[PDB]
Amino acid sequence: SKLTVVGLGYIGLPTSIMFAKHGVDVLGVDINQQTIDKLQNGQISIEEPGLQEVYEEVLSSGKLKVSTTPEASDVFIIAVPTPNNDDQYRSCDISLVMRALDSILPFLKKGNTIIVESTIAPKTMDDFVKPVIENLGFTIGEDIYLVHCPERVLPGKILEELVHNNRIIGGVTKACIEAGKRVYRTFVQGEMIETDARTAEMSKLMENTYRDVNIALANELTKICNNLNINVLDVIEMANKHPRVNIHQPGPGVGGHCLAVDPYFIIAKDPENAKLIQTGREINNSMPAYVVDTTKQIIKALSGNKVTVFGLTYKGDVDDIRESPAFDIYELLNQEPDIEVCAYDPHVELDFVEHDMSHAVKDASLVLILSDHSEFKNLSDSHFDKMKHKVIFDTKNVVKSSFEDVLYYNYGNIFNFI
Amino acid sequence: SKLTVVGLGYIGLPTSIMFAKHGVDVLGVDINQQTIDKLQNGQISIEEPGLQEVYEEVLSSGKLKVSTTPEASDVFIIAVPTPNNDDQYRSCDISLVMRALDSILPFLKKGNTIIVESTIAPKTMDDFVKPVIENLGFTIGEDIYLVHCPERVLPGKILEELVHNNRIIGGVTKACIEAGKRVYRTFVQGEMIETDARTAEMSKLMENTYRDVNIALANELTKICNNLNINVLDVIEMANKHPRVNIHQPGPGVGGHCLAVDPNAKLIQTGREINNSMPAYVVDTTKQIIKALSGNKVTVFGLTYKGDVDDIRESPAFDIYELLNQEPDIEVCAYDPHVELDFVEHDMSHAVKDASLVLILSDHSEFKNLSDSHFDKMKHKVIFDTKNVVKSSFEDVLYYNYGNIFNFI
Ligand SMILES: NC(=O)c1ccc[n+]([C@@H]2O[C@H](COP(=O)([O-])OP(=O)(O)OC[C@H]3O[C@@H](n4cnc5c(N)ncnc54)[C@H](O)[C@@H]3O)[C@@H](O)[C@H]2O)c1
Ligand SMILES: NC(=O)c1ccc[n+]([C@@H]2O[C@H](COP(=O)([O-])OP(=O)(O)OC[C@H]3O[C@@H](n4cnc5c(N)ncnc54)[C@H](O)[C@@H]3O)[C@@H](O)[C@H]2O)c1
Ligand SMILES: O=C(O)c1cccc(C(=O)O)n1
Ligand SMILES: O=C(O)c1cccc(C(=O)O)n1
Ligand SMILES: O=C(O)c1cccc(C(=O)O)n1
Ligand SMILES: O=C(O)c1cccc(C(=O)O)n1
Ligand SMILES: O=C(O)c1cccc(C(=O)O)n1
Ligand SMILES: O=C(O)c1cccc(C(=O)O)n1
Ligand SMILES: [Eu+2]
Ligand SMILES: [Eu+2]
Repeated sequence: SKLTVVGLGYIGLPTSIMFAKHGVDVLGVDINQQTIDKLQNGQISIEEPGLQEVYEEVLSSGKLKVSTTPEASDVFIIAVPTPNNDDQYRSCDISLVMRALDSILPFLKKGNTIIVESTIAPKTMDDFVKPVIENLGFTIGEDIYLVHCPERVLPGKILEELVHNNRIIGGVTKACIEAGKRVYRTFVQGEMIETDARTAEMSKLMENTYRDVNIALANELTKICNNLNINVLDVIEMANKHPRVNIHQPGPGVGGHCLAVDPYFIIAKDPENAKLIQTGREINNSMPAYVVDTTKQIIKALSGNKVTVFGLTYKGDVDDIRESPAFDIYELLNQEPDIEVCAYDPHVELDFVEHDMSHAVKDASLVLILSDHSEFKNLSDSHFDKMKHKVIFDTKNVVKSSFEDVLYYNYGNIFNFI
Repeated sequence: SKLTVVGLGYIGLPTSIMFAKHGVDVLGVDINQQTIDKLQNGQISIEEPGLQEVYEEVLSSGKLKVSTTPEASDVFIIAVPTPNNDDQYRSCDISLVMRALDSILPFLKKGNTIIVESTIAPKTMDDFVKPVIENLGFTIGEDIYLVHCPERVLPGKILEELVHNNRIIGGVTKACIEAGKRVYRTFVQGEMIETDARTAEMSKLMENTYRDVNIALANELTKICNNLNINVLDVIEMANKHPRVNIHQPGPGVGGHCLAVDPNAKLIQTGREINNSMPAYVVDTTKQIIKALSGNKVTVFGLTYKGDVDDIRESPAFDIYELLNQEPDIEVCAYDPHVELDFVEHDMSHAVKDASLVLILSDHSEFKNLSDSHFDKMKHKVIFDTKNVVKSSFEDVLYYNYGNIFNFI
């Protein structure tokens, strides 16, 4: 009957709004007072079209109340962030999840369900959540239910995505699985995949890992192809004609998300068993410097120091500068003497970011494309008129419009310039 | 028209037979006299089902002649081996390809086509083959045509695949591509992908690389999952529900093949190192199963890399068998219906008679539907399936795979 959502960001706030929309009494919990003040003043703390309207209905119905403190509840959902650890492997930091678990503990009653929606390293539910709960007068699958249901939201379609997506319900016990289904049954029309907590954890991280290792492969191949005057993009397209070959696209590096590596067991106790993952991460981490070295060479062959960075985010059409290879390049270029850097991103609202394109491209020798923003797809020679040299090095292969005055380069043909 | 095929193995001999079957005058060239004597006596030097029959027709028609020496021809196809160098990568050795090229050079005439079917590192056609030919006065795309046409056939289906498989025609010039198409149009019904030589070389290296790195990922994940008491197979099936996630299947290793790089490539190297470590990982797991049980006898099921194929070359399954054979305190016995050898035991029942563990290393069709009746002679009815091939559910036999071996310990 009552649900507490701990963490009111991109995951937690729409989720709280969703259960409250279906008649559940929801208490939204966040440690950020600025967030709580915004919410208590009737405004959503996140940027999502149409959500403000839904929030207004739900706030007025008295179904969604907010606080900096948890309170007694039937269901608790942890949707706090899992920052990236300062380590090679890029392990998920479970510290905010454990801090959030400790806020919930004094309010725990028999029959309660704890759902962890945040990204967690494999064996977190079993080896970290379970011992803490069992330390209190509790038995998992009997007194309380422990579910890991990984939450992943599609921006622009968050609420629809929350209803129609297939969902993984990872219970510690078979009883926990049933408790998880009970919770989501409220609005989830999508399929509910039943499994244990460790399988749910491992699976989501394996998705991230397949993607990282494959991007590392593409990036490593780009370096090889550039050395041999081979077009990497044409060869990936060629090789992918094999039904079981799916080579990924290269880029300026990898950001956001964390991998299938627990900080302890497979780093501190058996690291040679995560050798491929480590190598993949090393290759992806080296791409900002590879882009910078390529930039330095373009700027050497041309008159000028001005490089205009286009995009400071990892994903396109997102305002997230957090753990961004595009920002890493900008900062390296800024640090670098003999290079005058100017960032352009329509999605990024920072002070230092140039808001106008024409002003940003003004007297620049090179336009550096580091994000695949929709705006960058349809760019004509008209946009680059103010440049000292009309040259583009696109690390994302986003520009789909052909030019004449402007010299356009990919990872596929950058070797032609040098 | 006349064609010379240099190197008469699994690639060259069927290719020789194929062009001659279509009316081309073919000279098969091989440096091995034993091979030439076998061929000249009327017998194929290679093991492939109905090939002997097609060889007999073609030899009698006078369309396929063999020799240890090349002779003047319109087309030359190099199908010699590219052995593994030593080398931390076990990179492709281009030496036999270059030697084959050197043996053809004195016979070269204006208008000739040189096709390299052998595995070659990117830029071989452009930086190694082209300079040698141009040194003779020949102009590529004008008086000599240079093509890389990587050949890849499935044993048992060799002649069928030569016709029906799609083909990459990698010409040094656009004229070279046209010359390559005229050669293969003789019998190729499959699609002919037109591209330049460097794209054909790189594309072949990228296919094997995507495959190896991904198998390495699956195998590395299996080691991680086993350490955390997580089922790897269930997790791959779970994760692969994502439309852009295609995690491969783990196994006992990969059928060894040279890396077509010129002797950073750090990821590629690591991937091959992980796959090479799988035979020892399987052996270490086997040693632990045999420790917990009474007995020394382990029955290997499958000695081939590919299921339902005579794939014993650089086979990980075969490598495990020999490691188990070498290992004292372990009595190994191999069972494979597809492989005929001096050590391949009496048809199943006698191979299991007092064994404490059945180790499945190949995904043969026969291994899918398997009753308890088959293992009725074993000292301990236990199965460790490194391929996840057994689909027939059974009682009294303890079935283990990569996903649950941590349960036995
Ligand atoms: N956004 C996604 O679709 C996405 C995708 C995959 C995984 N995830 C997982 O979910 C996590 C959170 O995602 P998000 O985008 O909503 O992050 P977010 O930063 O937008 O929101 C997190 C919120 O939780 C609050 N918070 C932090 N610690 C707290 C605590 N101890 N108690 C109560 N509130 C606390 C923060 O103040 C912030 O408002 C991610 O870090 C990841 O683990 C998110
Ligand atoms: N078998 C395949 O489908 C496969 C797959 C991918 C690539 N390849 C490439 O093709 C190569 C050959 O494959 P294979 O399986 O036919 O090898 P193979 O060993 O079966 O046949 C090679 C034959 O060439 C002969 N030979 C060696 N050097 C020669 C020379 N200098 N002049 C004339 N003849 C010579 C050898 O005596 C041998 O008979 C491989 O090493 C690899 O480069 C083969
Ligand atoms: O299935 C996906 O890849 C996915 C799903 C939701 C959000 C995102 C994302 O934000 O990248 N990605
Ligand atoms: O969590 C994700 O969004 C994810 C994981 C692997 C691949 C992809 C993808 O291709 O979008 N996305
Ligand atoms: O459409 C998507 O789901 C998407 C697109 C780009 C990146 C990702 C990702 O990283 O998950 N996901
Ligand atoms: O497309 C493939 O994977 C393939 C094609 C032909 C032969 C072989 C083989 O012999 O392994 N593999
Ligand atoms: O050479 C091959 O047989 C090959 C190369 C890449 C992928 C695959 C495959 O998925 O079978 N096979
Ligand atoms: O049927 C095939 O092509 C096949 C089967 C198993 C392995 C491979 C491979 O490694 O290419 N290819
Ligand atoms: Eu995605
Ligand atoms: Eu294959």
